Amino acid sequence: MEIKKGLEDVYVKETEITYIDGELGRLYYRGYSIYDLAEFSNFEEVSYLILYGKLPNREELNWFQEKLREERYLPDFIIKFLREVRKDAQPMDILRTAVSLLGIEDSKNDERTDIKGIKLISKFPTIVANYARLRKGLDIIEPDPKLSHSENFLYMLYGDRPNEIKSKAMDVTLILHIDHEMNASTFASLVVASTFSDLYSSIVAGISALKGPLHGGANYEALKMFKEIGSPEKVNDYILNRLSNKQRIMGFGHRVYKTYDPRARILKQYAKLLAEKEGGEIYTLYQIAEKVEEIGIKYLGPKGIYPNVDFFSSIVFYSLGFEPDFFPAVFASARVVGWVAHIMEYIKDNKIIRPKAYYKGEIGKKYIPIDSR
Amino acid sequence: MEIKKGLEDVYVKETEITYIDGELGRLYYRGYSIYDLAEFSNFEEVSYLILYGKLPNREELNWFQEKLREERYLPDFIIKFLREVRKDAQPMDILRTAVSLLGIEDSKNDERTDIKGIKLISKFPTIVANYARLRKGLDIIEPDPKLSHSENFLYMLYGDRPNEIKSKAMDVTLILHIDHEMNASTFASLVVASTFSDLYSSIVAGISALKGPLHGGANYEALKMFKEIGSPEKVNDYILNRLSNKQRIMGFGHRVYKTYDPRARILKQYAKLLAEKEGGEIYTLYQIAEKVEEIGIKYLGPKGIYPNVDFFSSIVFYSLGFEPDFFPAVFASARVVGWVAHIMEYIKDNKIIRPKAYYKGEIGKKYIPIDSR
Repeated sequence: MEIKKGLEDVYVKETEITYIDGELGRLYYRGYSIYDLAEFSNFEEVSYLILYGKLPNREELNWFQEKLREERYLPDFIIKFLREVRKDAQPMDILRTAVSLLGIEDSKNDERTDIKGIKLISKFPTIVANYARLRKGLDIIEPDPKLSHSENFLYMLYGDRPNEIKSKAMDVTLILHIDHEMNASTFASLVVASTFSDLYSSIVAGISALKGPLHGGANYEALKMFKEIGSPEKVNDYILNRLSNKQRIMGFGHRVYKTYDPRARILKQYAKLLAEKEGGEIYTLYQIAEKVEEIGIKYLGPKGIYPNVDFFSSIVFYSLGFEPDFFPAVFASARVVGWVAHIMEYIKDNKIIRPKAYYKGEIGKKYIPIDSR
Repeated sequence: MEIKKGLEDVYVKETEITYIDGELGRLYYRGYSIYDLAEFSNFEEVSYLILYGKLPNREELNWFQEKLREERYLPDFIIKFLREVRKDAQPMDILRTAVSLLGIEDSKNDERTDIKGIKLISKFPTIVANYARLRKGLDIIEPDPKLSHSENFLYMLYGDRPNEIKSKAMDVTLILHIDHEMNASTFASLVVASTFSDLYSSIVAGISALKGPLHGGANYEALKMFKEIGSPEKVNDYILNRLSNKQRIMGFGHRVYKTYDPRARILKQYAKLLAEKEGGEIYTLYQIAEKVEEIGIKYLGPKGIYPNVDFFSSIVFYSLGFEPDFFPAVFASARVVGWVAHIMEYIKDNKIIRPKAYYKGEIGKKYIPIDSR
């Protein structure tokens, strides 16, 4: 008799994958600290950790990143799709459709869902980079099997190998987005998966939810804010003006964290490094951002709202050569690893997710003929 | 502290759209009896009822079925998709992808979500029929704006206008599938919709869940059963053999109905009429089915399991010229009206659906170097 609309404060699964202490500002993947993973690991190793629940030994990881380079190539049909398609399409809708097409082109039904997962995960960056070039009137530049995941992403975007700070930054950035708290998109995945529909279907649902505007994170309005604050001399009137007629500060606040976002803390170092190595309009943006961070923490911090990952992730994505409407799709590249993991975890004891609805209408109405209406 | 995995017995919304009394075998759309709707209404009128919550007057319905014929045409890109695509693709995956593409080709963002809904709903049959022809090596035969929804569906399948019993049957069949009890696919829709992602996204999630094998209804294993029971002399050993080593009887039982499915009762008349008007292998199938219904009700009825809509819907779909792997997609044609309705209803007071997950793992693990592993 109590309608739990929103499912806020209902538990839909147990999990071993990701733990967040929003009180202490702590984040663990399989019980490993995101700080340590950011510092000592990489995308490939962290993905294995998260899919399989433990750090790989040298042979396991070697097998794992072998599958990951092996299947980066898109089939011709979907590549045909990419260059033939409307070029003012939303990159998310491109990603959604391409994954859907990938499902059609896949005919191996004997395949373990994790193997199917690897290959999907490995193609996201190829879809994303390929569309970005095509959109800019350049040409598909193919994945280089020799390269590691994050380097190859930037490779297929630039056409040339990225310098090592850029690919580090890319790698840590993707690591920071692989998984987080149960949400609409991870859950949309699980709903589809719990009917044992195919992996591609589930991931299409994940993307379909993630691109929703109401979805937490994937905001990137923060870059826009830094932009319209012109100088960093201008920042305090801007922000104080915003607060006085209570308007949000982009890249601040969080549904779970009541402290500085550990992902933001980690990502800040790369935002700063990239910016100061670029030196341009983009270094001045970073200067804006510190000024905003400073006064933002001052006024908002005592209410337990601080900068979050989006606050720096949008400077970084920018420095790394992506255009703002690709940001969510690069997010998706990371998060799809999380989606696959949860699906794997959820379907060991599958339960099809079918909630109830409470009918509060009338019944037994007489069917009235249309002229009498 | 209680994990509600499956969300069985959790209410995720109030609703005014559809009411099922599984105890009394009753089914209402907007408080109108499905018996009366089947008998006195049509697909177009029932769709309006369900989208808007009341029977239309002559001007409202006239407007409504105007929109419905106006937008049946698919854009060239997706038609290009259809004839270019793998022809051993699952019709559901075709439908999923096409709807996704439809989203890309749509650039009207100022559009009411119900108007967007009409046009989507009207194109499903065009996608389905077009693929069925192309798959069979025939050619796209375009929608005839002059015709009504259900007649035009069969038209685009056959290439010629269907006789009136066939289009009646089609019409009532689609009516019977527009909406039903909250489930994985309607809910997958709602999860995406509750982030205010676009309609196409939500519907892609709906299809993605509906094609899941674990999903209630959309079974159509019943046709297969009638087929392998050769004569209807053969039926009693077959079924009794099945029951003795407890195997399910296809087209029987239901999660909510503990009586004869009202939709099955209504659909039976058309299964019977179509069959006996065909007279062939397909009339003998129907004879099989009655025999199975008879002994099935005898042995299973006292446990409150009876035939359900799938029991006859698969004979009908068959008689109407569809191949068995198109059955779910014709289902989808109907149900998408329900999906649109629920989304419309859910987002008047939107709440983004983000459940919680309970972490039952460890934290604070020490990151061990890969050689030490």
